Amino acid sequence: EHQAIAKMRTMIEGFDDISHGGLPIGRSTLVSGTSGTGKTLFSIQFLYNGIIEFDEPGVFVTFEETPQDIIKNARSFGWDLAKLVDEGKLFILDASPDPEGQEVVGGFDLSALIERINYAIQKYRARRVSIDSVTSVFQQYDASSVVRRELFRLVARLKQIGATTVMTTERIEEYGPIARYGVEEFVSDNVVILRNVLEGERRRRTLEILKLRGTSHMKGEYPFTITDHGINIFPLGAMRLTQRSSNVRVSSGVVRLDEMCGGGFFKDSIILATGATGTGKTLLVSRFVENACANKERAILFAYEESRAQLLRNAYSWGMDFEEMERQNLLKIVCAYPESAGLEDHLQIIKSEINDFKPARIAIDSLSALARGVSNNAFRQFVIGVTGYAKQEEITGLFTNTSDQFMGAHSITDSHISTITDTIILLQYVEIRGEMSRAINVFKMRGSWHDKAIREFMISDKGPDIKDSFRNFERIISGSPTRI
Amino acid sequence: EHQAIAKMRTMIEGFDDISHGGLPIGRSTLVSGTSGTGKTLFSIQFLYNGIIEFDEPGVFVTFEETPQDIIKNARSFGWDLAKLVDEGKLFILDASPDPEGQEVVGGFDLSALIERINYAIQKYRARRVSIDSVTSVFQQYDASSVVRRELFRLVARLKQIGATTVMTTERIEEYGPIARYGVEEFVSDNVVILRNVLEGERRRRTLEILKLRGTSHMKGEYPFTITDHGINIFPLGAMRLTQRSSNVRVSSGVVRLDEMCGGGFFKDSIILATGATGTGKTLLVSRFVENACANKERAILFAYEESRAQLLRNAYSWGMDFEEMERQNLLKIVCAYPESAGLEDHLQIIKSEINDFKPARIAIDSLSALARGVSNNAFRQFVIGVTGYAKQEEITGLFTNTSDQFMGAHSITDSHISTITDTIILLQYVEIRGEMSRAINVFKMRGSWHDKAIREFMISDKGPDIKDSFRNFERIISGSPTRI
Amino acid sequence: EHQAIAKMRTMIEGFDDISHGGLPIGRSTLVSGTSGTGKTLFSIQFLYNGIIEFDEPGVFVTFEETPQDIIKNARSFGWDLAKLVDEGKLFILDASPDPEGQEVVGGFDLSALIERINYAIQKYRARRVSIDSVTSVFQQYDASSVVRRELFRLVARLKQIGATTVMTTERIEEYGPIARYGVEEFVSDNVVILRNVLEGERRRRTLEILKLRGTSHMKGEYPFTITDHGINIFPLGAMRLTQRSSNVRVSSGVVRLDEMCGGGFFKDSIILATGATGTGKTLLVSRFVENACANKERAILFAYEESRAQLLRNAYSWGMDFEEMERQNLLKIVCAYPESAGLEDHLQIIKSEINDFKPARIAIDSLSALARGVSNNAFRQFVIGVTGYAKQEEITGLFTNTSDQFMGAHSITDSHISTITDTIILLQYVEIRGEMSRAINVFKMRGSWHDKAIREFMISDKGPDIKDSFRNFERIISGSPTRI
Ligand SMILES: Nc1ncnc2c1ncn2[C@@H]1O[C@H](COP(=O)(O)OP(=O)(O)OP(=O)(O)O)[C@@H](O)[C@H]1O
Ligand SMILES: Nc1ncnc2c1ncn2[C@@H]1O[C@H](COP(=O)(O)OP(=O)(O)OP(=O)(O)O)[C@@H](O)[C@H]1O
Ligand SMILES: Nc1ncnc2c1ncn2[C@@H]1O[C@H](COP(=O)(O)OP(=O)(O)OP(=O)(O)O)[C@@H](O)[C@H]1O
Ligand SMILES: Nc1ncnc2c1ncn2[C@@H]1O[C@H](COP(=O)(O)OP(=O)(O)OP(=O)(O)O)[C@@H](O)[C@H]1O
Ligand SMILES: Nc1ncnc2c1ncn2[C@@H]1O[C@H](COP(=O)(O)OP(=O)(O)OP(=O)(O)O)[C@@H](O)[C@H]1O
Ligand SMILES: Nc1ncnc2c1ncn2[C@@H]1O[C@H](COP(=O)(O)OP(=O)(O)OP(=O)(O)O)[C@@H](O)[C@H]1O
Ligand SMILES: [Mg+2]
Ligand SMILES: [Mg+2]
Ligand SMILES: [Mg+2]
Repeated sequence: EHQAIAKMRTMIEGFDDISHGGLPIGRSTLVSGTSGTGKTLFSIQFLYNGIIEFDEPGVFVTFEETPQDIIKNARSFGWDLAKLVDEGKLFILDASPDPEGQEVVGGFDLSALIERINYAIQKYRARRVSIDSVTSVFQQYDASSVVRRELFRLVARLKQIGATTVMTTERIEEYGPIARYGVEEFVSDNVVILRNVLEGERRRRTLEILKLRGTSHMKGEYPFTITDHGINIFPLGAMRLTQRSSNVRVSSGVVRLDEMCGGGFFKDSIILATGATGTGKTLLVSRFVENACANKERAILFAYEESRAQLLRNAYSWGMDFEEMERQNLLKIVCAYPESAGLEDHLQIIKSEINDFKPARIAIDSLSALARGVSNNAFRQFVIGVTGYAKQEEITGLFTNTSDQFMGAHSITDSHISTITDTIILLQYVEIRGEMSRAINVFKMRGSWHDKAIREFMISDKGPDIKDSFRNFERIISGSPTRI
Repeated sequence: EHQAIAKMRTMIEGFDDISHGGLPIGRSTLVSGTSGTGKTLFSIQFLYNGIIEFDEPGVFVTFEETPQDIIKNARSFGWDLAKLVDEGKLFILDASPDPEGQEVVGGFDLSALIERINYAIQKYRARRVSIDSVTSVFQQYDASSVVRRELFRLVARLKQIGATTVMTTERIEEYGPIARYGVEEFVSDNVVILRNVLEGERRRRTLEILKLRGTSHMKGEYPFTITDHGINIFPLGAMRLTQRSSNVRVSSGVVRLDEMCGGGFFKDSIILATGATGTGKTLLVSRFVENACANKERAILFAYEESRAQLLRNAYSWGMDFEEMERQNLLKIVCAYPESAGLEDHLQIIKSEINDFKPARIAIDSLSALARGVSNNAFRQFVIGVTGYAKQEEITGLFTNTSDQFMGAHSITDSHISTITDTIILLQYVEIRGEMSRAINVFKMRGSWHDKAIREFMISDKGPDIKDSFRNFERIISGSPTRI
Repeated sequence: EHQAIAKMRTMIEGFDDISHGGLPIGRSTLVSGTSGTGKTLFSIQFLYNGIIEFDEPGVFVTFEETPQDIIKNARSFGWDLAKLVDEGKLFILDASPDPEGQEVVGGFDLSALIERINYAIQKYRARRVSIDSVTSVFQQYDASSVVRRELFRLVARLKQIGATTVMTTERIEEYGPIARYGVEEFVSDNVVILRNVLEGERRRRTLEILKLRGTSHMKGEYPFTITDHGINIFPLGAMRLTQRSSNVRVSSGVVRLDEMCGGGFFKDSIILATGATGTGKTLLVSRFVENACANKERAILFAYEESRAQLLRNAYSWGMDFEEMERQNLLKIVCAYPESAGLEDHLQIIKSEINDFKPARIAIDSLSALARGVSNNAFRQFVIGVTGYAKQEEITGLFTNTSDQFMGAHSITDSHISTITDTIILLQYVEIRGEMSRAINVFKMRGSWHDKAIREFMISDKGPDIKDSFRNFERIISGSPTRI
């Protein structure tokens, strides 16, 4: 074969995008990580998908876990391996030791096994093979040099056999040596590292393709999750800037606002409402969500600050009934503390919720709340994620941000996101005659003309009422004006 | 001889600049790095180029990878080694063990290997030799002392034969010892370290020539990329300050602007448009791009904030049709998230795009977007990169920058680039009578006179209209003037 | 000289200052460093200078490099050891092993070597001795204890013989133990450490004299460079504050300014021009340069922001022809990116350029550019260097500094250098009636009276025109004054 490297799809969501096709065929791929990083899961999901998506039988060699457990555990993801074993599509080669035994059986079985495996490969016409914890085999009494030969032998034979393999290795340090003996790294044709980085009492899983001899792939780490559907990876850096854009308009839920936006919000756009606490972002959200229901359209409200019940109370006090919105199955409220999960998990929950409800509009109450603790870079990555998904999905999105300081705020967002959003609505307190009045302002709109006036507005039982600007004032933006 | 030490070109883009001529002839060069750093690639690219550019036969010794694979993978770069083997220009000397290994081979092989290597060198009249992973050989059961002799022997013999060799070693820590045994460094006459530094979930490939006994070379790390054309290194610190400069002018796409600049931008210049989001940099960029097509000249718009579709919707709404621009093959829009790659990659993609399209004008919408996450020094290095490349290429370039704070901004650029640019255009909001108006100002122009007025400007369907200055105001730079 | 120990001069530039006279005679000096730090170069230069300057025969003991290579490599610095070996002034003692060898020899050889070296020393009437990489000798299979005895033996015998020796050693960590076996440090009389510190992708070489039993010396690290002339050290802390001072005046190239400076700049003085980008520092520099040529005097313009071409285009646009300046051989322009090298290198390049051109005036356009990345302490050290050299050299110098923030800048320099400079010229933007006007100001002059006005000035084709002060304004320094 005088062509480039050929890959085999793993069908593990996200992996084939990072690996630019999947694992290189006929070659072994090393997948190491610390305890509980999801090595086993990867190898199994690798075989399963093979069987279910291309009817390519698979051989699974286990050195520690028992075949019963490997099947028992797989049920966690709704995997019935037991069935595939019967259908002879999957064969679990039990290589685990027994409660009793002897010693001085070094490369003895390393050679016998290279046969026992060759046997099952031929017997079931296997295309995919995964060896779980080869590390544990020579974890009997060997040195780095002895380990390099045994691995090289194994890999080499499997390569002759032409099987595409995935080899599991354990590590002890999240950023230290790639594998226990710091030898596997160089012996494998392909290296995949699964990390379960701590950092601030939170855990964050990331997968990285260190190398793939002969082809290209995406570099660095990528967050992923382990759910009821296995390993889910998000190639946030793979998302293309090819979002669809239209001139269609939609309402904000506030007529006067719609006018200021020169005809309303664009369907294909991301809106940001910024302001100190109390300015009324949460109000605009409510009103934006209600407007989608008034037009019998589905909308989701991801609230990260108020409870399900409180949102109702406050919404009802502003008129708009959220009760009905839910019954009519037009509005879906989520609610969860940012601390209840990492950004990766949240991002996913947001996605799935969107898939199981086909929203036309979406509102995330307080992006700034999700920014708690997390690093600015980990956050921006989350914003680009949710932002983009919504964009390429034709879903109009309204996001809320509470600035750290009321009055005087010199920047729209503290996290610096205003450069990622299409429309910016700015709410601000204005001290006038010993009183705290409000003001609304369409800071920017990429497609429309929008009003440039800073209009004061009040809040009542009816909702928001946008009045006039403070034409006779100076230093308004500062918060503490000066009448001329 | 009675002179310094002659070098041999590797023709590896960039390397010969870093090494002040290439590898020292008749000596061996140690190239080490962690797994997946590009050791092999370097060693092969060294032979291949030797063959293809000077018809200098090469011997490739391999201790782990199979000859078939080595040829297989090289295809990844449109490398046909199998052909060169036939033509007897390249000889792959298989030194790898067999699936049925045997004990103690740390002496027979050394002299036997050299016999073979020597044999092959003589047989094909080899000029270049590269041994891949000498590390693996004594990775049988040896100590630093035993390792030091064997290497010394190997290097010495190769020296006698007069072979200019490339030796590959593996590491385990990106900044720990230079090679496995902490001995190889001192035995080699030349040392090259390939690094694949993590840092923030991203990976950065660098190359450093630690030492070359007998001559000079650039010091420090240098970023490089592995592409379909192999290793590509950018000696960003080797670019000379000898850019060509002329008095030729060019339009901005805005006539009034051109007036304020004393007759338009200089062809040989770098312009920077700074301002808060919404001020209209993205507009000035469009008007800049269009003006290049209206004069039937090719221009590239590297957009890192808006999608391809959006840029078109907003552009049409400002008049100017981007659609036609593309068909006429005068305008090329790229678009991509800054998170989709590291600066090094981006820099390259910008370059290649420039070479395959011979642009006259280039505009990067938001350098400030590419500065996300990345360190300031890494960023400045990128800026100097794209900036100088444009200057020496006679390409007029317009760059965008969004200041983190609207109104009050005390510095032009948060990243501090304004000292690297020729002409600066500043956009800023001005609160006037409860309204958000804009202002445009030619902050500086190195060769021209340019207007000193801070003119207010509106934005319409037609585009940008630069009106008059606020002669009757004070503290305008601040964003909240004081009418007088 | 009040020092209890007789020293021998190395003639290595800067070392004898650091060592307070050179290497103690009849004693051994350990010189250790990581790979590629300059150990061999140091030891060779030590013998070479010994032969060329004092006709002191030298014996060079090599354990790894070959006598041919040592001679071949020395040609890099234009030294012909081969010639010296013939004349019988230099003897290279080959102690390296052969590419056939065995096992066991690092002991009696220690006695065989001792007797060998004593032969050479007696035969050539040697006075200087340098043993390159003694480390590698017991790098056969020894423990810390065995090493200490062997070294002590060697050292001891060398002392009896009366030879002044230089012993080279290798280290693995830049700041870890002094030498491999952590035993050499205490056995030697003097210890010198050569470092090659990374830090931010750049490499900085430093030399330190840790100890000298019996005398004093300069403490700490000192930056040095390896050039075509070998090791070059800069004892930046050895520079005495005894610069010559005169009342002689010189023009700035701008008559009005000269008036402001009470009759022009002082010949013996360092001037600082600070202001935001666009203020015109680059202009004043040009005019400062041109004026030295108009009076048939040589001047160097070190530019770190503009290309050689651009400087010319802009200079011509301001009248003054730089073309002629060069031809007449009165003006020399350099140009180079600050990223093209570390401060140490830059400093040295500036010095050499000054020696090979005997300038009367010098102008570094933008020190603030050389401050990119580098640490403030490393920067100040650079400024004190260039500044001091200039002073003791009767060379007038004009340095430029761009402030990170236009208007509002509360400090003259962000780097805090203004305390090192004699005369400070401040340029700044003044918002007046919706327009950006410039203001020039002589902030301070140590020996003169100077004008205290903050005059506004305009820039034309003719150049800088200094007009009058804004007497009817308040808050001028603020950038946006108030008309009273
Ligand atoms: N349905 C599920 N939903 C979410 N997480 C799950 C589910 N099932 C298992 N997990 C998680 O996945 C992990 C299982 O790891 P796995 O057995 O795949 O291999 P490993 O941790 O890489 O290696 P080892 O064999 O040492 O455990 C556990 O840490 C567990 O918390
Ligand atoms: N019935 C009501 N009548 C008049 N004003 C109301 C009423 N309910 C709430 N408000 C006003 O609205 C404000 C609360 O606004 P809101 O729930 O919209 O969110 P927010 O200001 O964006 O964010 P946060 O959760 O930080 O308060 C209060 O400060 C109050 O002045
Ligand atoms: N066409 C290509 N485009 C981009 N990257 C590629 C391409 N081909 C290979 N690569 C990358 O180059 C690397 C190959 O490294 P290489 O085989 O040259 O040596 P190494 O990693 O230094 O040592 P080892 O022999 O242990 O792998 C892989 O990490 C892979 O991602
Ligand atoms: N049809 C239009 N009519 C009037 N104004 C418009 C129109 N389209 C866009 N605008 C205005 O232009 C602004 C957006 O400007 P632009 O796309 O040029 O880039 P920018 O401000 O430099 O960067 P950013 O991407 O952060 O907005 C909006 O704030 C809006 O007021
Ligand atoms: N003409 C020259 N100009 C600038 N640098 C040079 C020149 N010649 C050699 N060098 C540099 O000097 C260094 C030589 O180091 P040297 O041979 O003196 O000893 P070492 O590095 O301390 O020890 P080792 O014997 O392990 O190499 C190299 O790192 C090389 O880059
Ligand atoms: N022919 C000219 N006529 C009028 N003004 C000019 C002319 N040439 C240049 N200028 C002005 O001088 C400014 C550039 O100044 P200059 O080159 O002196 O250095 P600088 O401001 O100190 O530093 P920087 O390199 O950051 O610009 C421009 O902003 C412009 O207003
Ligand atoms: Mg809220
Ligand atoms: Mg934009
Ligand atoms: Mg300048």
